[PDB]
Amino acid sequence: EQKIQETELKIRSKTENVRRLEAQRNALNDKVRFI
Amino acid sequence: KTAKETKMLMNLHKEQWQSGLKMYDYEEKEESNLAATKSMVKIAEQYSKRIEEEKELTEEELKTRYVGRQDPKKHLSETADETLENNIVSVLTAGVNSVAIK
Amino acid sequence: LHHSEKKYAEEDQVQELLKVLNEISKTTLTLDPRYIWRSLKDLSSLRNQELLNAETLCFTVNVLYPDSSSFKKNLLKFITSNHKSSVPGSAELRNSYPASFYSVNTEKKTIEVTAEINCFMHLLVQLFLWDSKELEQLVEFNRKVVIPNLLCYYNLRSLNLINAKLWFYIYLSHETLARSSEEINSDNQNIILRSTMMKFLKIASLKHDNETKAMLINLILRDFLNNGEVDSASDFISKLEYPHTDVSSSLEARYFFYLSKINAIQLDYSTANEYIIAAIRKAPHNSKSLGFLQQSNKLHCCIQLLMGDIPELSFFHQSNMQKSLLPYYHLTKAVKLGDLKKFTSTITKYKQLLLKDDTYQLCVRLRSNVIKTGIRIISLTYKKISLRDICLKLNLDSEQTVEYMVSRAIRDGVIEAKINHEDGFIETTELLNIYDSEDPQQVFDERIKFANQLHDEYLVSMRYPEDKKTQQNEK
Amino acid sequence: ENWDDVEVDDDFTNELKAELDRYKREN
Amino acid sequence: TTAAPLLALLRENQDSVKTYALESINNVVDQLWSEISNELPDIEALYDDDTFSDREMAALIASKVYYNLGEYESAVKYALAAKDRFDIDEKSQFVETIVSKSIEMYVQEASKQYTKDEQFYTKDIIDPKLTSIFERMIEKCLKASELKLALGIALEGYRLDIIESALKSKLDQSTSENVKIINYL
Amino acid sequence: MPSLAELTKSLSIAFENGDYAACEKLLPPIKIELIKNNLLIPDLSIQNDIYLNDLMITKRILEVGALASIQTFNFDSFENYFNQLKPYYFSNNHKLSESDKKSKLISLYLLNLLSQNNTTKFHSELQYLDKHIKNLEDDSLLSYPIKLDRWLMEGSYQKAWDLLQSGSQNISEFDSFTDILKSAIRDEIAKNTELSYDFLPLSNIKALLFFNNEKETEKFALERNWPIVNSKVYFNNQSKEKADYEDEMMHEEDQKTNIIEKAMDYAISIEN
Repeated sequence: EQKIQETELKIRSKTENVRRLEAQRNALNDKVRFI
Repeated sequence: KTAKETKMLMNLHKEQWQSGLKMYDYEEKEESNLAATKSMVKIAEQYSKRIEEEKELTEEELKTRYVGRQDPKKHLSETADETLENNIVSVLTAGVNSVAIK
Repeated sequence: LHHSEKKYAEEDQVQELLKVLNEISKTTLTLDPRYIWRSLKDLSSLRNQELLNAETLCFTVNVLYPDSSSFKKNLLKFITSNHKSSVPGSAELRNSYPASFYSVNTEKKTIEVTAEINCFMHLLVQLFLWDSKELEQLVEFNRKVVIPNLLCYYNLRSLNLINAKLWFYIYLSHETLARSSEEINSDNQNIILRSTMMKFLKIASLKHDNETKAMLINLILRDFLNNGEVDSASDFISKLEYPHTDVSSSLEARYFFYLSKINAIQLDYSTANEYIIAAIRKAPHNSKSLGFLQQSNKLHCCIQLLMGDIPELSFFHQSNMQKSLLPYYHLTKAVKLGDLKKFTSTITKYKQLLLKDDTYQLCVRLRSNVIKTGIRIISLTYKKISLRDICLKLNLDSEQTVEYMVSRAIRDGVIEAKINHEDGFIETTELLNIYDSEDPQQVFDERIKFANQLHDEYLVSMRYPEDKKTQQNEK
Repeated sequence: ENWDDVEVDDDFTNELKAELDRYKREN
Repeated sequence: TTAAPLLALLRENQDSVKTYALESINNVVDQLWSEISNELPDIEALYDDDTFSDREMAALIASKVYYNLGEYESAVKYALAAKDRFDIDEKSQFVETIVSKSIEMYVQEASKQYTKDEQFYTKDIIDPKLTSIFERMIEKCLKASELKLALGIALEGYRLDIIESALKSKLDQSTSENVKIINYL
Repeated sequence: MPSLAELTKSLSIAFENGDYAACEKLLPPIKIELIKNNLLIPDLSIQNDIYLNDLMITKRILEVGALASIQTFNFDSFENYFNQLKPYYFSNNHKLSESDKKSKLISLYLLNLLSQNNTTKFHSELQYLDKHIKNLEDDSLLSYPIKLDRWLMEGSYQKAWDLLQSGSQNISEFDSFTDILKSAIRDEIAKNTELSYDFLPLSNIKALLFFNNEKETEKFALERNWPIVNSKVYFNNQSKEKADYEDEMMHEEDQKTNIIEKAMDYAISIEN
């Protein structure tokens, strides 16, 4: 069952990259409300 | 709009019209125009310092004293293109292709 | 008297146990108990002295003991046990509660509570051993237990952080036994110790635990330096399995300290000079890190002298540790002036002090750099100097001898000069004026990536803690 | 901070400095 | 016992001594893999030799070296070269990773070889090195009474023989076991 | 060359009588009985065998076997002895019978490390005996590799290089690596005038490298592959070429422009 658990590591690894998306989204919403 | 109307307007008016020479667009403007643009680049680098000195020298406390907030980001985006344009012409400098080799 | 002393410490032990018990049950909170376990080591050490040793006796009676009944009696056997209400079953705090490990469902074996209880039991045992300094039979007896138990259990994300601190006690208690007394049983015991580290390191490779792999590598690299095997240390560091993300700064500084000693014997001092600097920046400045700062600062001076560069004298002056840095100060002056008899008498008196940290064996290589530095001093002051003028300064043997010391110099591009035999003088080949060349531009391009290296480790780390703000309710 | 404080020189004190006065008349 | 000098002496005579030399290597395969790394080409070169009969014990040596070096692909080939010493029933992290690595490479070639033939799982079209562990792992899961890893991997490996053959032996017709087993399919 | 019925006794008898080529033919049958009883390496458990049986003799068996292989220049066999001698002088605590016994054995492995001009594995290998300054520098026995290190205490390398001529230990056993060190040292001495210094003299090189005859200067240039002209020696090899293929390394031509373009594009991709 370690093969499936190793695939789960990608979810927690890419989760940190998803948090970078939340940085540009709030900066984008400030530009939408500005225009 | 039709297919002919779509490609014609993009080649005439979109943002600013540089067309009519496609290879000479950034080749003539970023190289042969240095006399009217980047001439005396040593002084041009001093202009990038005066913009940073206008901001960084004011508020170093990250609060309201001299009445500034985004001062570190004011010269950040303005001098980012200056370094970018200097990096573009740097690639186009070797892109002249003087045919040297040996 | 003694009854109120046992129940007071056990209540605080369960109070700290229930905090990490509920966090591992729901989803994965495992990042949170890691912070609590940092203070658990300090709070338990101070608590072990007060209320005597009886806090660990009633804790085993409270929960279920898979292996732990005979281990407490064996631990209490060496100390000449004093029996007060020592019959098992004297203290019962369970009283049939869900958070108290309800007894009826536990004794009927319909549920398994042993996973978190047994792994936590071995942690408190190793803490009292290092506090009481118990050695000999108690060291080997516990090694035969924990290791087979970890292979039988399947460690989850939170379970791998339990034994991660237990491997440090296995290697620490084994080295203190060998230094106290040398015996044939200690050498054979170290053979099993080396084969055991590599078996569990493969297990942590699939789990990708940051703290576990950080603790193992630091213990494995130290074992290579004691035996002095180059092939084992070079092949181990080529895999680069050490995560740099969530590991503590104390575990990082220990990692860069090993790379300085490994690359020191490889005759490449360019990379080893950076590893000793990074080990100081990552290591805290507090008093508990002074033991690491004392040894790391002594290695920095040995790396510089082997490069031909002379370290600053303010390092031996403005610091507060210069009392132990006195042997290295006389080595600094001897290399500069290039005196032949000064270095010999310097390493003779301090030969005993420098033997403890094994930095005296590197002083043999420092003798070669004594003249090599003196050659650089006289070469920069005199562009064109006669061959006989150098022997009159350093009081060398003969002009035939000094000619071949400059030979070893410019092979690697140190002095960068030439020897004209027909003209009869050595001329410096450096004309400076290197600002117009492309050689400075090579280093200039590296500084752009150095400033850009601080981006991906920073901008991504902003929202990282921020996920708890939007999920939790605010006023 | 390098080759500065404690090492000093241990020359250029008196004998070497006082000799240079006699060289002026010897020329 | 050290594998580095013993593999360098393979160019001498008296091959009977080489048999006892390879026996002492099996103890150090899990200890020092660094010194044997340079002598690795001597093991693979003798595998194709028809006069070299030690390939059974030689396959066990190279199986635990390349794996510890960080290469999971070679761990499958050198382990099943002998088709004898490999033990799937032993509980270790060495075999379980090779099993997961062999299945990972087996599911890739399963869909690629489907175009040429649909019988590839009953035939030799696939290199038997990838079908040896895949067949023995399912049979091991059947003896352990676990249908989660048996049916899940079978659907990924594109093999119909597992669903048809294993279902007959797992029959439980309390009348409520055969309903659920097919539901997961 | 077999002598008596015992295989272990025939190895020691044929060792002192010469014929080291045929003496190595009895090595395979000796290792058959030693591997079966695991007498070449101490076992992990306690077999109640330390100085008894042949386990003590195994130190003597591998000693005369390594001394025979060092004269025949066998790197593969000599490596097998040292790996088997690795647990020896380590286990059985600090004392067996004579302790280090003869000094003519261990000094051969450390002498071969200096023949390749490798200081990395030289000092680092003694951590098993864990004395650099005592079991080596302070040791009077097997001082041939020691004295070269002993001259480094006062910092005089010239006598250490001249030791090979004036040494008394280079006659018989150490003569194998004596001419190797003498050639390796004299090469590094003349490599300063190779890649940098241009035109070498003729009669002066005789006095620099300590030549008794003028013809020895030209004989040294033949092995070094140097051009010879009248009263001068030039160097035409300053420009290195060929050496298989090299791409994007050490000042290329067409790929050098790409390296500059790649370095400028890294800052653009990070900014974007």
